[PDB]
Amino acid sequence: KHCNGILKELLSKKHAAYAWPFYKPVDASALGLHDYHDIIKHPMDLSTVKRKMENRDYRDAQEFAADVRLMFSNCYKYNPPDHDVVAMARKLQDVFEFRYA
Amino acid sequence: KHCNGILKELLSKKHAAYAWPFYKPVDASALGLHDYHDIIKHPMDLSTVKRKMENRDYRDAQEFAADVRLMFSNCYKYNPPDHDVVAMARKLQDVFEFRYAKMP
Amino acid sequence: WKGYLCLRKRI
Repeated sequence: KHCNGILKELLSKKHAAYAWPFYKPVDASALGLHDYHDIIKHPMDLSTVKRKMENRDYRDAQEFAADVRLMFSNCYKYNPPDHDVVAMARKLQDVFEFRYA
Repeated sequence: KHCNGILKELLSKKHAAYAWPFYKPVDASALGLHDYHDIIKHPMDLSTVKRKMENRDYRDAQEFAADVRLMFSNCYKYNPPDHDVVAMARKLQDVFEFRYAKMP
Repeated sequence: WKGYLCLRKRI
């Protein structure tokens, strides 16, 4: 439940300026995203984390935190380092990594 | 009908290396290309051709070939001749004009 | 809008 507060905070309006690329799964049907599943073998987003929490999939806080960082890891791996979305991931990850800390 | 097989070939994984710039409509805002709609009056892509095929929007095979080439023509009109998308357009058009010629 | 392939579409 310490993780549920972390999940609602990332999904709240306080971070909506940079958290919107992660609200839903990456739509690989966009103009130049047809290769996302060739490069990223374990996709992750916040709607799945909420759906894995409502279905109660996470056993402990180490299972919850593992998925959240994978969602950021996929963003850093797939996107160029100077893209806005990686900056949006860096900004949002700092919010996550110190509620979990 | 035979155009539907042509549409599957352009959308097939075999040609995905150079056919991907045309899978979706050109997003002039995401690519830094705001003047695209000032220059291109009739956009065309393969998701639009596919939608017009399932809805039966083509009266005959020539209307099908007209939309496909327009999608290539816009690339020739908008991009510089040495651009990467033009090389992908030439190769994909080469695939099209072959499957379209060897129909019954 | 954010990949490495879609940089090729840029002029």
